[PDB]
Amino acid sequence: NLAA
Amino acid sequence: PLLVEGRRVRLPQSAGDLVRAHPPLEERARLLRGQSVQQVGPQGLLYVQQRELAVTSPKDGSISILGSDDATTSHIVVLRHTGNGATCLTHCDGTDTKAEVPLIMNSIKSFSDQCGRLEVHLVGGFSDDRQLSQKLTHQLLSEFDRQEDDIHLVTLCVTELNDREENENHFPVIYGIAVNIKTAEIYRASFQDRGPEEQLRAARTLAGGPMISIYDAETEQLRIGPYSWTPFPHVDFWLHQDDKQILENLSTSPLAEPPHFVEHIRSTLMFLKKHPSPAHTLFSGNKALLYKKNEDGLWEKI
Repeated sequence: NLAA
Repeated sequence: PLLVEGRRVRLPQSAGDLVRAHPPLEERARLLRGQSVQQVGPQGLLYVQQRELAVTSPKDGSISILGSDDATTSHIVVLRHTGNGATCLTHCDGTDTKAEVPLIMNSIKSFSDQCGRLEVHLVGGFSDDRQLSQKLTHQLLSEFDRQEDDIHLVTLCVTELNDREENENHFPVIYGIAVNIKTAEIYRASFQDRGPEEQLRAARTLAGGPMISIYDAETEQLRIGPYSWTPFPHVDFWLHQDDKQILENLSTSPLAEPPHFVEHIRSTLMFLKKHPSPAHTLFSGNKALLYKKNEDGLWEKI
């Protein structure tokens, strides 16, 4: 998952 | 409001207790977890990325399957009006749930063709060290229950309900799900082909873009763009760190990612370095990158  | 077995859900409440208290929710969770992962092909597929939305109807001739993958702290939400079949799959990551659930409701409430009910499905996440999946389930159940329309919770396999452990390290059981639009059936799935413009659409979310709708059901087109973002801070610094320091700061779950996730980060960070501002460089005439489904069910550029 990508952390914005 | 949000309904379960015809009765309203009392909130706040954990999904584990909500599933234990209602047999049909536990029934769906036992079945979904026991499914062997399916390898969904590219035919008729519409892959949804993190922080993306896709809505369509069984009257579509192009798209027959929606799906998303790599959900570690995210929740892949599926909303569907039974009867007519309007289906919406989004990959909620929790950046702004208060404004994303109205996007989901509006994507379905436009299809009016009365008959059926609204069924919502919630899958993904695990028990992480940062309580991210727990906070995302809290927000999603509250935003749906604040709605006016009656929404019936059918699937709820999230967080504690979707968790496994190896070597005293926790990570999710279900990483991705596909939902077949003609038959309204959801199953575990993996996706080898993830549509066109993977690096362009992933860099948009890593740069801080909001949730968008990527499919227009009227013309059956894939519309990617135009996107504009601030140049990502310290691209060269993160492009030179090791794999360990990349997952700790650019990922919400350092130890729960699928393999080669660093390759996905390095490839995406590489894209942001070449394109600091893609406003008038990747979108000529400020028109979106249009795609349509091929005779063989593939995404071909128009």
